[PDB]
Amino acid sequence: KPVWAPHPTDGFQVGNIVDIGPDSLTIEPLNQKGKTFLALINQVFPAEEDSKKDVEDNCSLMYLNEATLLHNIKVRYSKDRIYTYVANILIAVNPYFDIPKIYSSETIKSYQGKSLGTMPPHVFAIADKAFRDMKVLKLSQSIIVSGESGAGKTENTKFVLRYLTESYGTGQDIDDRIVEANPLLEAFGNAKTVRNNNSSRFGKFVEIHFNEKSSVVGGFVSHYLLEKSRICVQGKEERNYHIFYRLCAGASEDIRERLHLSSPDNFRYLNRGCTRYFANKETDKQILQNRKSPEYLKAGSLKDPLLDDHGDFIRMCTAMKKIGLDDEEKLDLFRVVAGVLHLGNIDFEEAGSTSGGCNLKNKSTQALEYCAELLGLDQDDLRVSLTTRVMIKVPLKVEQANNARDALAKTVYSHLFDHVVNRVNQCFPFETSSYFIGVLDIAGFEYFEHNSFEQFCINYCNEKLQQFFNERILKEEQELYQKEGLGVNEVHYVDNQDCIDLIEARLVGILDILDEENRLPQPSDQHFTSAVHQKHKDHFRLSIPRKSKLAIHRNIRDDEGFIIRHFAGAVCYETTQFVEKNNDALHMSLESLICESRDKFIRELFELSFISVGNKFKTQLNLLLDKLRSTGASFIRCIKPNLKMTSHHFEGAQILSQLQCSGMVSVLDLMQGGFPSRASFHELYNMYKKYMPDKLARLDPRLFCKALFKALGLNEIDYKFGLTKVFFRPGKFAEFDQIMKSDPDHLAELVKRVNHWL
Ligand SMILES: Nc1ncnc2c1ncn2[C@@H]1O[C@H](COP(=O)(O)OP(=O)(O)O)[C@@H](O)[C@H]1O
Ligand SMILES: [Mg+2]
Repeated sequence: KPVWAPHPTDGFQVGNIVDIGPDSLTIEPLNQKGKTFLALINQVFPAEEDSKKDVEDNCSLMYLNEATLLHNIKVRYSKDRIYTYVANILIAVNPYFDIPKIYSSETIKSYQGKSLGTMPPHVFAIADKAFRDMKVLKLSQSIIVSGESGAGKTENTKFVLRYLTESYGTGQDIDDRIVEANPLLEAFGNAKTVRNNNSSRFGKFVEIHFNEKSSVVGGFVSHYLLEKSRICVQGKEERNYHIFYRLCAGASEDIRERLHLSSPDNFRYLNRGCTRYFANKETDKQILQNRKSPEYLKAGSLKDPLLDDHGDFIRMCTAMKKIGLDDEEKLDLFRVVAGVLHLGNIDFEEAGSTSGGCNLKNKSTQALEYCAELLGLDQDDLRVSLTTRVMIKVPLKVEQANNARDALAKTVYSHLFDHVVNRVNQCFPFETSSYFIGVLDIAGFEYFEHNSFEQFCINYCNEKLQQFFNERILKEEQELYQKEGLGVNEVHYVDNQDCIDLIEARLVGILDILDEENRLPQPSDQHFTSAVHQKHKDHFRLSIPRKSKLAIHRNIRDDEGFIIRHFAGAVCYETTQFVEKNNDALHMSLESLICESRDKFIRELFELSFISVGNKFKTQLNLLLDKLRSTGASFIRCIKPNLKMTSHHFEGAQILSQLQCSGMVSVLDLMQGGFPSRASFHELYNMYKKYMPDKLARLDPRLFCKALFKALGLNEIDYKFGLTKVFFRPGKFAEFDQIMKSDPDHLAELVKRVNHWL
């Protein structure tokens, strides 16, 4: 018989055991005879007999192991079937292309009210089960989309939101408003990175709120830590926020004239990264030459199946129009973006023998004049504010004034993003709700050749939502089966709590130590990294940069960084700028300048000075987890198929790692013997009690239940009685749902089914 043995690029490979050794097992690869390779007994797994067949729920496999899970997903993906279940947990593999019809209004309809497994695996099925559960259990529900940057969490978040609003959303205006919020938030909070062209530089929790009649009454979006660094500088293969690029590419000649824009290369805050636009043959025609940078003219447009800076400019303006933003609201946003750009251009030169600190360069006068009109400020008030920091006024050197000009741009932009999120929430408000369905789209786990505070926070976040997973799915589920007395085989796992204890320990964790450094008279990123390593050498999720597998990082000094061996893989961090990046506060000179601005819109944005970024984020996430622990949790596991952003290119070994890190290999072991559907046999009996005859009344609840299942052709293997509740095996969700249907015409109809059974 043929088995699954390891392969370096495919993850696994087919062949049969030809010989047994003390340490290992000699395997001969299938297709070609004679040639052999050796693999360990533990590294060898049984395969399915039918290699061509695919299953919708991995729990239906003959052999439930990491090699059979990978193969099922692989086959499904080749046939363009990106969704697969592991009981009620959905695995989504990024197609990197538009699969026709699978997100159509026809498909949306086909999924409505259908039980899990009575339709193919789909995000819609996860969204509908979460709606059924809300309506039935009278308990608010949470949808958690996980995966690394490029996995497909943002697209899947959007798919679910489109399903819910189209399905259970009135038919009125509010329904589409929740949908048109994402392209607006993506304009300001999404940017081209190397892992993803449409990367989410912020985390979000979108709640769809319902009344007791289970009809949408509005929504609420929560946002988490928009990347401030990206506003000023980027790397040649990455860009600033999409808004800058859509505006430069698609603005009417009047807007270009009014905002004083030109090709991205003229702007400091853009020209360090990519100055190329997302376009095709058609759209590249629609962008005027006075917007095209030399890089664009020499190398061409950036290619993307979904992104298009021109087509997305009109599409965002149309989203603003559909959510109630008038032409004034629109321009005010544009003036701030433009103001931020011109602000960036402002350059300084050493004064020495005049003021002491520095002045503004002679060719920075245009930038200053333009920046002032857009931000409703006096040019000199601005000129003073950037060159002299009062602390009794004090002058600033060239480097210090550069830091000042960037700090103000960052705050101004962030405040515009907080305004957009707010204005978005204002387009779908409500006085009160009963239950909600919230979708969690964090910023996915990322790492590059150079990793600072940004990555440390994004990954600390990814750590937290993975801790919620271990809790809900493995710790609590096994605890239930145990408390009820089912004797399901215990599954031990690689817990990610130690990593979190390392970061957020009150007074002695990385975050509270970093805070202490900011609070010192002369802070240091070197002194910071020292105290981190000195408290107290030992910890499994921490190592000095020279201990990295990648050559690149082995040149980093002990005090210059640290590696964090995360759940999703190890990431070496360069601790430079950590202290600075941990200060959310803005000097009061710049704070007062922008607050006392002759422009209402700018004033309205703004409603030792130190504010911890890290601990503000700890607080933010801890509120979210409380919100999350109160709801019923549903999980979507997005998988990135390759690192080349291509379709029909399944990297086996790469996906296998993702299946292992997400703990889906662990879940698969527990679902092999777990019962995902369950109900109290007394509450179930009491629900039917009003319509059952004396004969059925005299019987103990367990016996009526046993008879009702034995009427709906269930099997002794399918269900199992606990101490208080009845439990149901995977692939029996359809059955479980009808058994649980609280509708009196169904309940009484089922008593008749039972009566004839005897
Ligand atoms: N289900 C999908 N269907 C089509 N394209 C997808 C899908 N999921 C992801 N993509 C592609 O991958 C890109 C990035 O996916 P995204 O949703 O932004 O992932 P994440 O937020 O997890 O990094 C999208 O712009 C799109 O081109
Ligand atoms: Mg995203």
